Amino acid sequence: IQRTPKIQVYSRHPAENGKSNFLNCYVSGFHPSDIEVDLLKNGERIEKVEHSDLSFSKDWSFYLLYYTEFTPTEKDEYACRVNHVTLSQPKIVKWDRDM
Amino acid sequence: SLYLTVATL
Amino acid sequence: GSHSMRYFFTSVSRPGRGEPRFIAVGYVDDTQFVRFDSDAASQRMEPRAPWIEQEGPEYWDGETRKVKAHSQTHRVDLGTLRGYYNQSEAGSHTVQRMYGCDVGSDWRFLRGYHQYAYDGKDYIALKEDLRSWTAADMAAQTTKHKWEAAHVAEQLRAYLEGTCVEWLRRYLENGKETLQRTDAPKTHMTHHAVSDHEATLRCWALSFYPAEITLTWQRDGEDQTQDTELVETRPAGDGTFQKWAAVVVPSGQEQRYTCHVQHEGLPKPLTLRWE
Repeated sequence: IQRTPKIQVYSRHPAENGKSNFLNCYVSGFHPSDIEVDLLKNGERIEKVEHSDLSFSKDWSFYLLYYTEFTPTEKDEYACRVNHVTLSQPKIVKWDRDM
Repeated sequence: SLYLTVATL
Repeated sequence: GSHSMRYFFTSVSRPGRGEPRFIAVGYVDDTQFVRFDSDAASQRMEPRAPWIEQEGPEYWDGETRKVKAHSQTHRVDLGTLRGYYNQSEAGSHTVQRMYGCDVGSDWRFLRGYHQYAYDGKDYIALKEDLRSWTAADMAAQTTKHKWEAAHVAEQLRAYLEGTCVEWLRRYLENGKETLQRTDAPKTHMTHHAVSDHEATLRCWALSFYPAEITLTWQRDGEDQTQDTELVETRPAGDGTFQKWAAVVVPSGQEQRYTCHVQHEGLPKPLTLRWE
């Protein structure tokens, strides 16, 4: 079977302009495991992005954490772009400091 | 520590 | 408190060319300590936590040898399963396996497990009594008959009740500084006006360990689920976890609401109320 990914975009520490942090995109509940996840900065893909080793939950659905060190500002926009077999088109979730 | 032998399906 | 050790294995066939992609990870409670990726250059089991680096060369050579043997079994399985389900050789399929053991608060064997899935659905699993099998369909039934005749359950039970528990205790001791320490959630509440008459209260739980936790909203001392939202627990990336729960309330009535946080790192549950 196939399962669509749930997506969460958030920072490891409280967002503070000018202060170094980590931007995370947590994708879970999906199947199969092949997935494409990119972190974006003002629409552009970030090169220095890493991810945790593939693992899965009790129900067998997979989860992965993609992250990159970044420094939030008042203007710069951040988002996570996810593409999966279950998706007609790439899904984009914008980063919200309060979530 | 991983299990030693692995039986096939 | 109780503890566990678990190993997760995923194999994805690649009909276009070459062998299946194989990825294995080992965990003690919510802490990953090892991994193996067929796509990586080392072709060896690798450490993912400081406390396991203590293990000597014989450990890593043995674990590497065994994990490679696992990938080969999975490779074979993907082929065997393709036939059982009479599937084309052109499509990509997935086999997953998970096994491990739990030790109770008395640090003695509590339970063991060994389950298998094909394309994201239960295939076959060792029952709790570690003596019988649960087969999801007739493909899994044939496997069950074969493993019963080969007495696979007996061999596994020996590992799960012995070796598995013994090494879990060894790891717990070696990495006690973190593995036997609970990180209580750091909590706070935020306020966001969504309109002239409505506001959102968000209750935060940050940097906690283990991941297990419960966040609940109450209105005048009574649990409330209506107009609330709780996100799934997520990894912070530094070994700890995060979670939050929000509720929409009438501006000016924020004081009627309380957020309750339960976590094993807390002697008693915490109660937060907006300023």
